[PDB]
Amino acid sequence: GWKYFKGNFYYFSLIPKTWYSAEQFCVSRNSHLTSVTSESEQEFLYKTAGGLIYWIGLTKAGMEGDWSWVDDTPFNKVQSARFWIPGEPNNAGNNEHCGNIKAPSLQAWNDAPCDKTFLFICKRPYVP
Ligand SMILES: OC[C@H]1O[C@H](O[C@@H]2[C@H](O)[C@@H](O)O[C@H](CO)[C@H]2O)[C@@H](O)[C@@H](O)[C@@H]1O
Ligand SMILES: [Ca+2]
Repeated sequence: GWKYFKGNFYYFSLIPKTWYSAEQFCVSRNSHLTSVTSESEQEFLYKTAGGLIYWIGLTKAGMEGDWSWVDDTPFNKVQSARFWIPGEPNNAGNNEHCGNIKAPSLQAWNDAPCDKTFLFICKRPYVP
């Protein structure tokens, strides 16, 4: 059930999990919760999500609470600014340290508590 886009396969889960249990599922399938590195990938993801909320690979790193990608893609604060929902990340309840795709818009991301359960998206490279 993996979908193909620009050199990567993506798995849109049918069962919801916490952010970390989701990541562990992806890891068990030789993948990671997805990074987002272009407008075209953001568009593929939010369009495919079809208005449902999915965990993606966004999570905090370092003392300073900087956002990062679990697949180790360097996080580009400048180039990613256009991808959050207006007002996010807002760090609500001082307890939102993971990120999901929420709005079907280029401005799609929300920060949410890592222990909330949502559907999730794994990303696996194709290696010819
Ligand atoms: O408004 C953005 C905000 O939405 C969600 O927070 C909840 C809502 O704002 C609303 O239902 O009020 C709730 C109680 O105060 C609040 O929890 C979250 O998805 C949050 O991450 C987001 O920033
Ligand atoms: Ca939030």
